[PDB]
Amino acid sequence: MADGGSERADGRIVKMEVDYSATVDQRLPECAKLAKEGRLQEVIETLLSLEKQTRTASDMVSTSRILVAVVKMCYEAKEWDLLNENIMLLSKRRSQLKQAVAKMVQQCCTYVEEITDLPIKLRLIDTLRMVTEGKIYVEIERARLTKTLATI
Amino acid sequence: TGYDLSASTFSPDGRVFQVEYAMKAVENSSTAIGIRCKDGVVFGVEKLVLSKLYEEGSNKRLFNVDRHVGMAVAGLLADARSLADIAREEASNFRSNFGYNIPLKHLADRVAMYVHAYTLYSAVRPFGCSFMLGSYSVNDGAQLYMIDPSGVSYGYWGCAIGKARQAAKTEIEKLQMKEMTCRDIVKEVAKIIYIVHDEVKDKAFELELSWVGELTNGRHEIVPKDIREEAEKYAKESLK
Amino acid sequence: ARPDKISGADINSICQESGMLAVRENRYIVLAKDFEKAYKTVIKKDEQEHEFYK
Amino acid sequence: SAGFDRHITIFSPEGRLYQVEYAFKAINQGGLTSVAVRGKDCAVIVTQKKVPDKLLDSSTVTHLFKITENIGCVMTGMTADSRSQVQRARYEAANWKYKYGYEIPVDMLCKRIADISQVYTQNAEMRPLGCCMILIGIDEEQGPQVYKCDPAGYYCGFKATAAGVKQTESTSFLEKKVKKKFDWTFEQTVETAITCLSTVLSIDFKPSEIEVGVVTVENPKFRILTEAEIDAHLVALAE
Amino acid sequence: GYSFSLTTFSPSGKLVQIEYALAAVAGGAPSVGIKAANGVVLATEKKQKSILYDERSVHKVEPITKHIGLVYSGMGPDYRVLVHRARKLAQQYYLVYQEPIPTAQLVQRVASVMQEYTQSGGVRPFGVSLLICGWNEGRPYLFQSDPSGAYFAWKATAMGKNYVNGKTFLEKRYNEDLELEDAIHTAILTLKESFEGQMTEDNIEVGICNEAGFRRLTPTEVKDYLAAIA
Amino acid sequence: SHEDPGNVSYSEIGGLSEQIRELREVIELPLTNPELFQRVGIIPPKGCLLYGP
Ligand SMILES: Nc1ncnc2c1ncn2[C@@H]1O[C@H](COP(=O)(O)OP(=O)(O)OP(O)(O)=S)[C@@H](O)[C@H]1O
Repeated sequence: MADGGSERADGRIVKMEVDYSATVDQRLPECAKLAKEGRLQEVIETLLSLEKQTRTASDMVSTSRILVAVVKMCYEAKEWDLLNENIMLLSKRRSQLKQAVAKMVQQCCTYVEEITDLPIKLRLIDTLRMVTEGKIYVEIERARLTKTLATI
Repeated sequence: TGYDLSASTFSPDGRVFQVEYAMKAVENSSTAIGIRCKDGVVFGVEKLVLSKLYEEGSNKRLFNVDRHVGMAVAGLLADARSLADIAREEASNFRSNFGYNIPLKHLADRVAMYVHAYTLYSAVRPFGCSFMLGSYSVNDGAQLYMIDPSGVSYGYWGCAIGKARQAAKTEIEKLQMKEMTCRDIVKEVAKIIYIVHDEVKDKAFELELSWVGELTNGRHEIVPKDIREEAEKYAKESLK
Repeated sequence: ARPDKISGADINSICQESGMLAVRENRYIVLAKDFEKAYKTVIKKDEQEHEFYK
Repeated sequence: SAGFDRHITIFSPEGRLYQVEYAFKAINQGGLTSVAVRGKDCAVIVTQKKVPDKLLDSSTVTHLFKITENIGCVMTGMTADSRSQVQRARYEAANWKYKYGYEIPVDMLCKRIADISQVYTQNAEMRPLGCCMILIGIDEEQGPQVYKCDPAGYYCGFKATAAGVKQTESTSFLEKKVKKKFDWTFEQTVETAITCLSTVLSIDFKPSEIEVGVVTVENPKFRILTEAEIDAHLVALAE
Repeated sequence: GYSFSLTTFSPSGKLVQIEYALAAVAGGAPSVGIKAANGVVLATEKKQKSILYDERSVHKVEPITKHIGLVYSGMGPDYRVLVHRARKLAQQYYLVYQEPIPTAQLVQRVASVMQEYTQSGGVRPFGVSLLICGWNEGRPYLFQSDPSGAYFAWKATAMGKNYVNGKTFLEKRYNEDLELEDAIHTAILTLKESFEGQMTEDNIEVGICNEAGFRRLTPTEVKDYLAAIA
Repeated sequence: SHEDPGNVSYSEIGGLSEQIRELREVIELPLTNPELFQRVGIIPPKGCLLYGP
C-alpha cells in the first residue's frame, strides 16, 4: 500500500545512526510485509528501494562497524525471502533491484581497494545466486563481467 | 453446428449444444431481477403488456411455492409452471416427512437434480427456464439462490434474469446492500427496473414486486405496491 | 542393449536430436546427456491420452 | 477416420470409440484445476475458485464435498454432473452403512461409482456424466488413500494425483517432485500442494481463492480450512 | 457406411461391430497363459503411465473362486462387470449343488452372458477377451473366450499387442510336458519378448493354479523369480 | 514476395519469452556459423510451427 513505505522510511530516517544495528533486522519483517505487495507499481517498488538505500547506509555499519559483512548471510536471507516469497513473474516491483544491486557493486567497488577482497567476493557469491536467478536484462550481467574480472 | 440434435450426444469439442440453445432461450425473455437485504429478499419483474388485451393481474411470474418460498421465474412460462408444481410437491414431501419448513439449500439441490435429470436423457429436452428462489428464517437469515437451465445452483446477493442481465447487475452491485432494510430495497428495485428500457423497443411494461423477510414474520407475499406507491413518485424523479 | 524398439528413422532422429541438442548449448559432442534426453523426449510417452481401456 | 459421426456408443474401425474420448475434455470446459497429494499420515486437496463477481457468494462455490464423516472429495468438470455424482456417492455410502454395519472404505465407493458410470456407458441413451472425481480418506491398517474416478468408470489410486485443465504440467511437476525420497511432514505436503499449483498456474495469489481440504490420522474427520490458517501456511511457505 | 447397428447382417460378410470389438481387443495390453502338466500359469503386463501410480490398487490376475484364475486383455471397466457376474453366478452354482463349479460350466455361462450382450440391439459388446483356467478334477484346464460369445481351449496362447509374435514364440518354446516353474520361466520369456524394456516386480503380475488351489503370487516371489530368470 | 511489411519494433504486441531466443537459434545463429552444426553434420533447425490461438 502507498502508506507503508511512507511511514517506515519517512519516520525512520533517524533510526540508522541513533540505533546501533537493530532496526536493520527490525525493519527486515517490515521490508518483507511491504515486499509482499505490488499495488501502485512504482510506489512500493521505489519506497522499498529507499528502504534498501537506508540498508546501504547501514552497509557502512555492516562492513565497517560490525564484522566485515558477516551479516550478509542474514542480508541474503531477507533478500532470499524478498526474492522467493512473491515470485512476481519477473515484474511488478522487481526493477527496484537494478538500482539496489548496482548500488551494491557501487558500494563494493568503493570498498574493494582498502580493506581486502573478502566482502566483495562474498558479495559476488551472493549476487551469483541473485543474478543467476536474475536475467541478462540490464547491467547486472555486465556486472557479472566485471565481477569475474574482479575474481581474476 | 453439428451434432446439435440430441441432448445425449457430445460435440467434437465436448459440450452439449441443446443446453446452450436452451440457455440462450431465456435470453429473449423478460428481465427479472432479485436482491436480498440483511433481513429479507425482494423480487421484482419487468413485465410487459402485449398490447391492450391483458387484464393487469394475470399470469404472474412471481409464484409462491411454500409458505416462505416463492419463485421469480423468467423464460418459457408453462415450463416454469410445471417446475413450480414440482417444487411445491417437493416441499410437500419434506413437510410431510419431517414436520418443519424446508431449508432452501436442500430444496434448491432437489430442484437442480430434477432439472439435471431433464437435461440427461435423449427423450426429453432441457428446460427453457431460469428462476430465482428466496426465503427467510429466524435461525438462518435470508437466502437467495439461482438456477440456470443446465442445473447449476448456487447463491447470490443479487441477480438478474432476462435481456438486461449485465445491464442490471452493472448498477445492482453499487448498492450498499448490507446496511439497508428491505423497505428501502423496494424502491431500489423499482428504480433499477425503471432504469432499463422505458420506451425504446416496446411501448409499456408493468411492475410486480415480491417480498419476503422478517417484516412479513417469515411469510412470503407480494407487496401492497399501491400502498406507499414508491416506484412512480420516485421513478418520475429518476429521469433526472 | 536397450529394448523399447526404435527404428532407423527414429534412430537417426535421436542422433540428430542429441547433436542439435548439444550444439545449441555451444558444445563439442554430447557427454551422454542428450542421448538420454533423446530417449526421454523421443519415445515419446505412449501418447497421453488415454490410459483407459488400454 | 470418422466417418461414423460417433453419434452413439458403438465400436468404430481401428478400433476405439469417440464418445468417451470426447467426454474426457468435458472436464476441460470447466476451467478448473485440482491437485491431490499423499505423502504420509495426512492427505491434502487444493483447488481454486474462479469468482469474477462481487455479487456472487463465496461459501457456496466450494468444490470440496464432504461425502461422509471420514471421506471428502473434490470435483471438476461441469457442475451438474458433479453434484449428481456427489449425491449418488452419499446415497451409496449410506447404503453401505445400512447393509454392512460399519463405515465404508474409500476403495469400494470408488468401485461403485465407476460401475455406475460403466452402466451409464454400457447401455446407451444416457449421457455418461462427464465429470471426474478425486477421493480421499483414512483407513485402518492402510493409512490414508487418494483415488481418482473417471467418467468412463476407470478408477485408480495413488500418491500424487491431479486432474482438471493443466495437469499434464502438474503430473510433470509431480514426477519432477515425487522422485526424491524425503518424508512428508504435513506442512511439506501443504507447501508442495500450494507451490505446485503456484508453479503450474504461476499466479501467487491471496489465500481467498484456493480451497484446502485435509484429512490426517490424528483427526480422521474430513476438514475444510479457514482463511486464517490458509494464510498462515501461505506465509509460512513464503521464503 | 453400414453396420450400423447390431440388428442386421452384412451383404455377404460378418458382424462388423463384433469385428471392431475384436480389433479393439487385439489393440490391448498383452498377456500370456500356459497350461503345464500339473498347473496353469497366468501372466499379464501392467505398465503405469507415470511414476505416480500405485501397483497395489488395481489387480489384473483375479480369482473367481479359490481354485479358478482369470485374466483378460482389454478394458477393466467391463472386466470388473463380467468378473462380478461370474462371481455371483459361481456362487449361485455353489448354492445349488454345494460343490465348486467346474471351469467348463463357468465358460458356458459367461459365454451365455457375453452372447446376450451381443444380442440386439442397443448395447455394445465387451471389449474384453478372457483367459480362464482352473484345476478341476485333477486335470487342469485353460479356456479362452471372446467378445463374440465363443470359447476355445488352449495349451498356451496370448492376447493383446503382438499376440502373433508371442504365439510364434510359444509354439517354438513351449511344449506339452513341463512343470509350473519352467512354465513361469517360458511365460516371462514370451512376455519379455514383447513387453517394454523396464520389466520389474511390478510391471508384471503373475498368478498360478496349483492342484492345491489358486495362488496369486506376490511381488516378493515375483522379484525373487524375475531376478534375471534367464 | 516483396509486399511484405515489417513491424516498427521487436515488441509489436508482446510476450517475447521463448520468441526472441528460440527464433534467434532457429534462424540467426547457424547462419552465422554452420560449422557448429558441422560438428554434427546437419542442416539448420527445421522450423517450428507457431500454433495456438
Ligand atoms: N538401415 C538403416 N540404417 C540407418 N538409417 C536407416 C536405415 N533404414 C532407415 N534409416 C533411416 O530412416 C530413413 C528411411 O527412409 P524414409 O524417408 O523414412 O522412407 P519413407 O518414404 O519416409 O517411409 P515410406 O514408407 O517410404 S513413406 C532413412 O532416410 C534413414 O534416415
